[PDB]
Amino acid sequence: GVTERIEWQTDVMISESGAEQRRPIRLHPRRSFEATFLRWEENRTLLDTTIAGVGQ
Amino acid sequence: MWWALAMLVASVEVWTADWQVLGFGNFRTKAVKAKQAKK
Amino acid sequence: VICDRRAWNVQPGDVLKVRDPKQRGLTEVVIRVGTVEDGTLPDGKIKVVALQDQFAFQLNTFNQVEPP
Amino acid sequence: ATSRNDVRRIGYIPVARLDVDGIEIKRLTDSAGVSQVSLTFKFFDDRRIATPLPLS
Repeated sequence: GVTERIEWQTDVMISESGAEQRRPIRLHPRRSFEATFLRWEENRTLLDTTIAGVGQ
Repeated sequence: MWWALAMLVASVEVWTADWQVLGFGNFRTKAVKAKQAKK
Repeated sequence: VICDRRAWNVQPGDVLKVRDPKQRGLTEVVIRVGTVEDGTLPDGKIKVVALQDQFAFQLNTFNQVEPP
Repeated sequence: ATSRNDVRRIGYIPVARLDVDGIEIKRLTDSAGVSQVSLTFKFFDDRRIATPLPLS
């Protein structure tokens, strides 16, 4: 399975009596992706070298 | 009364202190503030 | 007072009326606005330090010593 | 006008608001297929009445 998350930021202020306030903080949500990588036999080496080079 | 608003941080007004010199010591009457030198 | 974006224009020294009749039982009092802590783009709310009504000058006593 | 035996359910539709900020979508395959999600809805009543502060 492949996991993807679409993240907004939306602060909500709720009073003592439950009265609520609304504020979207991100105009366009920031996007993140995830996947499980299983590689070997010169594909593991490719992934390792590329990821070590990129880093951040 | 801006002192009263300044003490808005209090935990609730008696005081006991000496003064940091101000423009009181008199040698020239001033019916209006013309400021003054300092020597 | 913890406030949402309902008093963003309110500035220290302003005046407003607060009412909590069904929990604290205070009867619609008018208050003077003091220190205000405007919020960031997150967290929304503004903290308003407020003080009971102040007053102007007026005449009560007749203290004119009128030296001789 | 309908008979009593003319309905599926009378399910409630209260005022709802999505709970979590970031949505986790599990893409078991490409967009062509399985993309299930686990939304959470917070049902309440919106109470604040906006009489905008005058003389801004």
